[PDB]
Amino acid sequence: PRLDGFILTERLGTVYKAYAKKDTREVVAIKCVAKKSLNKASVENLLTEIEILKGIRHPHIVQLKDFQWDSDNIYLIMEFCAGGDLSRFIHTRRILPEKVARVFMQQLASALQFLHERNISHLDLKPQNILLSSLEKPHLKLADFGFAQHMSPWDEKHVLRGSPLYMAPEMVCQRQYDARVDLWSMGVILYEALFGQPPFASRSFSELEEKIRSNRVIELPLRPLLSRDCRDLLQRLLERDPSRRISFQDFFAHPWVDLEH
Ligand SMILES: COc1cc(Nc2c(C#N)cnc3cc(OCCCN4CCN(C)CC4)c(OC)cc23)c(Cl)cc1Cl
Ligand SMILES: COc1cc(Nc2c(C#N)cnc3cc(OCCCN4CCN(C)CC4)c(OC)cc23)c(Cl)cc1Cl
Repeated sequence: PRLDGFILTERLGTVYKAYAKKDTREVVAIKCVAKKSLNKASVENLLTEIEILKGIRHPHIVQLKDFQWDSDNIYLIMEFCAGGDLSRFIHTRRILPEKVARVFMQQLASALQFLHERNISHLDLKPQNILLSSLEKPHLKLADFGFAQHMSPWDEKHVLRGSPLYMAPEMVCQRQYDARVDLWSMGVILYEALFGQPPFASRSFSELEEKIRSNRVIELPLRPLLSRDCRDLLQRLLERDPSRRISFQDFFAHPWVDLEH
């Protein structure tokens, strides 16, 4: 068995806020899923997610504190993030100034380098999956490892993974992909922070699909005005051909990011 060790206090969205019986200052968010709701596939994917999360600890990744179950449900017991999600942070400001976006991208890059060096791909990077430690001067943390996979540079995958407005175009267009899809998604996040919406925002799904399958190079809006190094990074992340896209190593070393310094 049963959900043990926690006092539930509030519905957050099903997700509950709770505190540990042994340390009442330790606050957690508990995601509750009905076993009825899950495929054979989905049971198998949930097990790979838990195995991925149990082995990692990083200041920019939401920590799995515990995993439990009873007769009817599974419970993912996560580090509580009091600042909400990056989606809301952006939308309530409309757009972020370049200087703010830069600090944010450097934090996200630290987490992506940690995962890449362990041959882990997240595969669903987006602002709704990035949580904030507080409302002002936040620390950003990666959430929702539900699509994450073990992937070294050798591995080629086929099953679609991620979210329509964030997915690298080779997933739809070529029906095969590799770890470099996550650099596309990082490009989308940065574009959304600076301009207010993903580059393929559309009135219908059919309109979005046309944009995904187009060969037209992405045109960065000319307002707001951004630094040359910002534009250079953006343009190289948002390359449609993964073989032409900026490398992981080159992304981590880019002067606008500069993860070593
Ligand atoms: C995306 O994926 C996942 C998301 C979650 N969900 C959360 C995790 C995690 N992880 C951590 N901390 C959370 C904190 C939350 O709210 C904080 C308070 C925000 N304010 C409330 C007051 N009003 C006025 C302004 C906004 C929260 O709220 C919905 C959900 C949280 C989980 Cl448990 C699992 C997965 Cl897979
Ligand atoms: C697998 O991956 C992805 C697939 C999609 N694609 C679509 C999603 C989704 N998702 C949802 N709904 C869609 C609806 C569509 O057509 C509706 C209009 C039908 N016709 C109108 C004209 N009359 C004569 C014939 C019928 C559609 O058409 C091409 C594509 C859709 C996207 Cl957008 C992204 C990702 Cl990642």
